[PDB]
Amino acid sequence: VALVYGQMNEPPGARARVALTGLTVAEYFRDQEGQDVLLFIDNIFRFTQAGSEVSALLGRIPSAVGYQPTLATDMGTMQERITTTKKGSITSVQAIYVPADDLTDPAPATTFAHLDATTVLSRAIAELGIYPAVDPLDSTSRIMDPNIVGSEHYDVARGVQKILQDYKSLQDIIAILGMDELSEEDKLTVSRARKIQRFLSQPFQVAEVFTGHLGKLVPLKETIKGFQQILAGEYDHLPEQAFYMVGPIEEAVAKADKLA
Amino acid sequence: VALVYGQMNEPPGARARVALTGLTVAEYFRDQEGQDVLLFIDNIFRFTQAGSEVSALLGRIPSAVGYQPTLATDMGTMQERITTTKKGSITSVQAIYVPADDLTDPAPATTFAHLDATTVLSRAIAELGIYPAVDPLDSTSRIMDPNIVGSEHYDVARGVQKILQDYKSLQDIIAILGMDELSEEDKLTVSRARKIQRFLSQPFQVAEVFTGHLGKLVPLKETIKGFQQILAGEYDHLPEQAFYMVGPIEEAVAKADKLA
Amino acid sequence: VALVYGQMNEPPGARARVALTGLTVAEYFRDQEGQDVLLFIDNIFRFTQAGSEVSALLGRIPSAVGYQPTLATDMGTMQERITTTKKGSITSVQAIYVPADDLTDPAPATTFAHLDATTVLSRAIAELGIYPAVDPLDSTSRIMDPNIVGSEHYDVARGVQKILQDYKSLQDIIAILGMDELSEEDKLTVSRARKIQRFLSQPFQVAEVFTGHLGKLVPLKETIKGFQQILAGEYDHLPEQAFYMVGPIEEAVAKADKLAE
Amino acid sequence: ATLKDITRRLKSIKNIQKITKSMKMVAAAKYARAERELKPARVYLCGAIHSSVAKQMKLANIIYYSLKESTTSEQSARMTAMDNASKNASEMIDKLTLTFNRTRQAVITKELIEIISGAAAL
Amino acid sequence: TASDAAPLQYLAPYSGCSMGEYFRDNGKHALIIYDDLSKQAVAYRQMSLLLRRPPGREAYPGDVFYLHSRLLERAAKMNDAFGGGSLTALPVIETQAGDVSAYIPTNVISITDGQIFLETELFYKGIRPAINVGLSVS
Amino acid sequence: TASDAAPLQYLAPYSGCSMGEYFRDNGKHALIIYDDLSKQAVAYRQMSLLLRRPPGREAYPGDVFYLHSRLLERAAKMNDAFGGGSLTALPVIETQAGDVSAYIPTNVISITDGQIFLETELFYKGIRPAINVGLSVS
Amino acid sequence: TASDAAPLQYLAPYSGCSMGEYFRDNGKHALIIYDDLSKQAVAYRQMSLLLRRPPGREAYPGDVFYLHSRLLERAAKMNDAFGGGSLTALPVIETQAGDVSAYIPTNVISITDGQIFLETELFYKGIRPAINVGLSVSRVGSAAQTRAMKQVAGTMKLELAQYREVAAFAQFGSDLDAATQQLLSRGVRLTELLKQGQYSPMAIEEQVAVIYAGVRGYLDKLEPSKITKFENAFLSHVISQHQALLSKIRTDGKISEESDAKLKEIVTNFLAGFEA
Repeated sequence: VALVYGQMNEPPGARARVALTGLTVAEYFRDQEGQDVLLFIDNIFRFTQAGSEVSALLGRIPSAVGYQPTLATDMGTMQERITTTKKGSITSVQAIYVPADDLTDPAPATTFAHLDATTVLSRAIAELGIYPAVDPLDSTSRIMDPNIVGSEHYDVARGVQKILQDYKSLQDIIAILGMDELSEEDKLTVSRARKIQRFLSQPFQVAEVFTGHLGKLVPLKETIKGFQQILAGEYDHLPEQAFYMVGPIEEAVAKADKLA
Repeated sequence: VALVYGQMNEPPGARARVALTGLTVAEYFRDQEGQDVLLFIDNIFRFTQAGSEVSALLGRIPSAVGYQPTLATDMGTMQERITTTKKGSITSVQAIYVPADDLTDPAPATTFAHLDATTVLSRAIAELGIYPAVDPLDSTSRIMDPNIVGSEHYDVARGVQKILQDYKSLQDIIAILGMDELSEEDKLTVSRARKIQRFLSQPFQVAEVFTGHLGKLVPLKETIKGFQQILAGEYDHLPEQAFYMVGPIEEAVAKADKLA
Repeated sequence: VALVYGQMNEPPGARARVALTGLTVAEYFRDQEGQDVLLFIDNIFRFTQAGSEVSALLGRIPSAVGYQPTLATDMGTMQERITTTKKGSITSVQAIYVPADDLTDPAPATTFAHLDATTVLSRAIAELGIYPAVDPLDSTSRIMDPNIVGSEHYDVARGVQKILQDYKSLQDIIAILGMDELSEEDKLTVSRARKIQRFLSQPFQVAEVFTGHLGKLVPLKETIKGFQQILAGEYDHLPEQAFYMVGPIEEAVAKADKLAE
Repeated sequence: ATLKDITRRLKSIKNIQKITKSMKMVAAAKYARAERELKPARVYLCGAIHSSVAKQMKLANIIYYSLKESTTSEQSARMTAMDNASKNASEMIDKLTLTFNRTRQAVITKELIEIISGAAAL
Repeated sequence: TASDAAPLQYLAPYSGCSMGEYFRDNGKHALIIYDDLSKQAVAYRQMSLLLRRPPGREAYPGDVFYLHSRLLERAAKMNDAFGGGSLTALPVIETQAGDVSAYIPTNVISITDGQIFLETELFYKGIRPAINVGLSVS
Repeated sequence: TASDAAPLQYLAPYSGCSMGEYFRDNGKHALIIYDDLSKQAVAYRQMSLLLRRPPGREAYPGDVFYLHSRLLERAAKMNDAFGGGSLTALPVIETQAGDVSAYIPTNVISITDGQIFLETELFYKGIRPAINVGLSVS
Repeated sequence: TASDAAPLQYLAPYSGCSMGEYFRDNGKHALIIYDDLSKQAVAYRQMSLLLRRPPGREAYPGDVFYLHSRLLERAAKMNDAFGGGSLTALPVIETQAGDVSAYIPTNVISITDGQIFLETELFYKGIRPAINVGLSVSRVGSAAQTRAMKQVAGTMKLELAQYREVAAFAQFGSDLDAATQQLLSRGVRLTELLKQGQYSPMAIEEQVAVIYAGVRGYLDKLEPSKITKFENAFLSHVISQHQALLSKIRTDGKISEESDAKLKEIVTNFLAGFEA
């Protein structure tokens, strides 16, 4: 990683440009060495704000909500340099701050014009111990189209979510009226869902110096199969905790063994 | 009929003056021939908008909402020629486009004071399927005087408004909890109000292609009457749907049979 | 009493200065005589509106809400003279207008910091016929300290405020969902609150032309006690109306009988 | 509409929605108990309950019957009813929030336009 | 009226006031209705912006309060030393969406000796006059 | 696109329209798709605020309705004496939170000859095209 | 103050910052309170507009964010290589009608490591200090708590978050299960333990002793109305009689299994005493 910094004490113009500087660097590992670089802009809102400060200083009339008249171009001239050219591609993970919790606020609204996916980190999920604490129902992607990820991928994914949704429904019932008017059917959606929820968690190699556990980098193929089978009913006999913090389904099997 | 046009494709100045032009034509028949004129304008809001388009160019500090500081006087010296006099009569019907649906907008807001009768159309009502989408508690007429329409008319009129006003206040509660908790008495206003609301709608020849029904023209006494009875509880047995999209009350009874 | 006047029929200029003249007269008795002064200003907002009225003609870019950019400092160099010193004492009572009823308006908003006690009046309370229309949950005093007024004074006050707050929160809800489902524990606070809400009104001696009631002045102990008892459940039997427009708690008891028929 | 007005309703419809939601979980509970106790007895804001009987209104062995039944039906009724009440309160909390943010935004632009308008006339 | 120049509409109230003071200053009694002070403010706003005076709150001159205070202070009761005559004023102001807290509405409510607030809700409901007891004062 | 100067984004629809007009003008039939008029509107507003024109509702300049009426008036069906040709415009407008009352959406609804409103609810619930059959019109 | 020219009100926070830097740099620790950053922003806005610089939202100059960031960044923890000295800053921002998103409140929130949110509703409801525990934050977190505190802070934080989920139900809880009915009880007692009078800051050892009391469940059968009285007297007692246990807790920095047992008895006998 190369780190580029635009600290909060820097004047508008500096916090304004540092995301371009970082961009410059990344474009090299693509236009000069044709790799697949990763660009991280933390956070995309302070980019826009820096834009407004600069704008105001240049005495230009602000537009709706006080932002810059050039909000959309200031953003476009930067966002657009982030793509897959014939030489390689830059992929950007942008930390978003939504003002006033207003998703139609000009800053945020403009920004979504460019996003192809959202990764929603959730404190609730974390509380399940589940990590990465990504929310499987709130996180989204433009490319989750069978015409793009292929029917299999697309169906598994849509399978995982529905089950996760259904279970969500039952969640209310379980706690109140108690876990049993539950059908041979309603008891399976839960079981699997709970297995799934866990199978969606995973050990990171970045946290090895700490979790005393070995990191896993599951492959896409392994991912779709994994969930495919749980949906399928291939491991309904396996127990929940067999799936907590593992990589490929094979590990779910072996953990079960060590868990008698 | 004489036709004058300065449409949506003209530069601002043309739109700013065609009203004056149609207006002049009408003034000739009124004063030079003591004729009884009919003057239709669609849309007089456009004249004011046109004014706002050139106003900055004339170099004026804008007034509220970016409109020209001369908005009222411009409406005034123009609106004041659209009038009946001792020489001739001008019945004028003017369509007034309300921007963003905001009736507090300087344009429409400043126009109320020039009319004798106003028909305020509502998106909310239209969306319920009631056409014409007239707001019954927001339309008025300086003729709604017992000494002009007769007390029979004056009492049905105020009768209908009172019940719709009453229904209107119950709506907040109806909205979270529905009708269950409502008083037997309150539920009767609600029934009657919903039947009066439907009986206010009607098929226009001009809108036959959309209502799917034959246009109707109801004679005043038929209106005064049909509304009396409804008020008077003479149809508390019929279903609401019987009243929707009909002319005279007699057709509402029939529709009820057909609904069986 | 000396009087100084620069009313609403005056040009902005006069209005931007009378307070100064008034305040100047008062500072004399404070310093040159060393006396205990009582300063009444009605209404200090006018000093600030005066300034905003000429501001544009002074060639200034407007700050927010139309105010002049020097509002706070203009207010500061003035408010800082209206004060008690070691030489003399000033007890200033300033009326403060609230434009559009919005307490966040730059003017009313900027003045809170200059006060040791604030009485916030509300059209929502007034509208109910409760005079004086003070808002019990938006009024404050720097001496509302157990170390200064005592714990009986303090526990009652806070006791009265908790219940009015408790009732404020329920208001919007029993509005729709009604009152049956409420716990007898909670329909008693609705009771007591509604009675306190009334016991807080009072017929002023300067508003008989308004209330049609003889003005009552209640002594601090008659107040503390009256509320203490309502809070204690000692009048859950009398009707709310008995507590409306009365002085001391005994008048609420008498009024109950008179109402008893 | 006033942000302060909208924040009152929102403040309160948010509560009504949680109350209402809580009342259903209760209504479901009692109704669980009831469908069981009901079993045996036949071998012998509550929806439109009290009214349905009220309109059409104008021993022991059977007293416990009409009772043991009229409670399953009631706890059934309150349940669904409060289920839709929060369903309604939710459509509103989502509806009012949008009115709140349109206004919130609108108020800020309106002010700035006023300032800019005055600055520009000097 | 509506087609009269802004400055006529603006002046109109002061003009009419002066005709009422004649009676007030001569031990006679006068009553003046300013119908309405809303349209005058607009006229003032227009006249004023066209003079290039920087717009203020809501686009009106920073002195619209003053515009009406100056006028309505003139309605008054003179002592016997001055004829005992008087001038009573009934100014009209138009609210929008029954919002009386509005800046202009309160500007004028803070000058007069009370208000009569009429609500459309009450009016439709049958309560005519639509006087709102609670919000009106003298 | 997103990276071209606002003036080019602003211009784009007029150019495409002229190209569609050749066909309309020669007894032929063209179809023009403006995607989206939402973003053209913000491009034009950026231009207008930078030129310093008074910002109005939503900071949009007073003539944004005309930015659109002029454009969409050009779609049209000529008669035989003029070729019988035609131009059909399917302009796109992006609403925020299904709010079809906003300034821009309303503007555009008051220009075209019907709308096709797609609903997010419908879309997730699996109804696609997410058309709202009661609200939409022709 | 109020009558001092704008520029002095503007400067004040920097000139106070420098003063605190002398300590920071010299291996010493310094605390700085800016009361308020709202008024200084106003002072700055006033000069900006009078010098005719361009006005942005709320009439604030484009460099108002930079005025505070360059101020609040001068606070920091140095490295031993530099003296290990520090500068902590407690900046105050006055919101309006709780609009934490207004301009200046947005900047400063965005610059600092956490916020202590106070609320009127809470204040008048009896929670004083009015800290809204759900929205308050400390990016630094436990990296700054003592092991003693953590030993307790941690479960308290958690039952509270849990109460906050159910709290609203209380007032209409016509029939809640004893599971959640439990969290409402822990909820109101833990909340009463967070209450506090002014001018009487406590020693970390006194805070954990009291927190332990409700967190462990000892005040669960006690009346909400009495927790304030309990703590007061309970704490008076151990500050009197038990200064050796507190000295332990203090020293050992945590609650040993022993001192744990000693506290159990101290509270179970005091409580008994208490409800006699």
